[PDB]
Amino acid sequence: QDSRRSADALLRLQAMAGI
Amino acid sequence: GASRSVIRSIIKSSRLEEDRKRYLMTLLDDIKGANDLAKFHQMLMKIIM
Repeated sequence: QDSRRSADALLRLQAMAGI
Repeated sequence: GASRSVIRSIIKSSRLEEDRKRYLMTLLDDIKGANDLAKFHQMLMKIIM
């Protein structure tokens, strides 16, 4: 759950970077 | 690998708008582990540039 939350944060970050 | 504190300082020292900075800091608290923190730092660089 901690890792999935971390994975989702990276996905949200990726979207901000437009990657 | 940069520590959590170093990464936060980088966000704070960037020229991004305040709300963008605040959301990045919120995302940082959800990051878990050295590997994901390193990936966070890498993507952050693309945004800062």
